[PDB]
Amino acid sequence: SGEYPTVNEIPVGEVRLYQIADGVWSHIATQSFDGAVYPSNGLIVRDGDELLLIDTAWGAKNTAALLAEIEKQIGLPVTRAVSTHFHDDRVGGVDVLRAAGVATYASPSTRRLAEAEGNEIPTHSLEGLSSSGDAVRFGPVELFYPGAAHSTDNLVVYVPSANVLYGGCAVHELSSTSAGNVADADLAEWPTSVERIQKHYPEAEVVIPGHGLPGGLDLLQHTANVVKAHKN
Ligand SMILES: C[C@H](NC(=O)c1ccc(CN)cc1)c1cccc2c(-c3ccc(CN4CCOCC4)nc3)c(C(=O)O)[nH]c12
Ligand SMILES: [Zn+2]
Ligand SMILES: [Zn+2]
Repeated sequence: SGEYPTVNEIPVGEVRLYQIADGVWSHIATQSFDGAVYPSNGLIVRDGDELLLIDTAWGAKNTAALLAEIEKQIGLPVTRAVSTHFHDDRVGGVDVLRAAGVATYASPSTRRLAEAEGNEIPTHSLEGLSSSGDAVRFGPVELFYPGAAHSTDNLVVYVPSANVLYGGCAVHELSSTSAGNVADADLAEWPTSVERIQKHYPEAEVVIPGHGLPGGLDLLQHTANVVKAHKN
């Protein structure tokens, strides 16, 4: 009923959208992994009379449900998608998207890692993002590679029209107490990567984590803090 939707409020298989700003929504879905249930966020950005999608809804059937929810609530076609790292909460559902006419994109790093892991593989490579601090335009967003954090390939997305920073899994929600799933992470570089984000997007008004509740710029410092303390 208007609050940001949380894990116990979304059955697995259903997707909710949340209006962030004019022409910007998050998408929220839930999935089982290793016997526990988790929420996950992505982004939708209006691109004229089309939509740009950031990240799948974590699975084939969740992603089909995402497309249906978008048609119900927004009614414009998703034409392109970007996956912000190689994990299943970002690429699982890419095959569904491709079969629905969506052109799927990711960095070459992400594509390699997805292929090696046996995850779904976006079709098109995003060049120009291989060095930390790199940025490229993609429709109504800027894609930014901050350096290794949650994963070596993680990208962040900025919506300049709305000052919305989508951190993906490199950014945690304020209630976080732990670095999350860190098997592919670089705990030593993660604070430095977050500091790059802080420096590059000082006007961000909304910060959206990969999982959990959006907030403001404090999510960035909080993330750095949690990661440093976890490593320690
Ligand atoms: C899809 C993704 N696969 C991986 O990561 C992965 C998988 C395999 C390998 C090595 N082959 C390496 C990495 C993933 C799965 C499950 C939970 C997560 C989480 C996550 C997010 C938040 C929390 C904190 N909650 C815990 C319970 O209650 C309160 C808060 N825990 C885990 C993330 C993420 O941190 O981005 N990704 C996940
Ligand atoms: Zn991940
Ligand atoms: Zn994640």
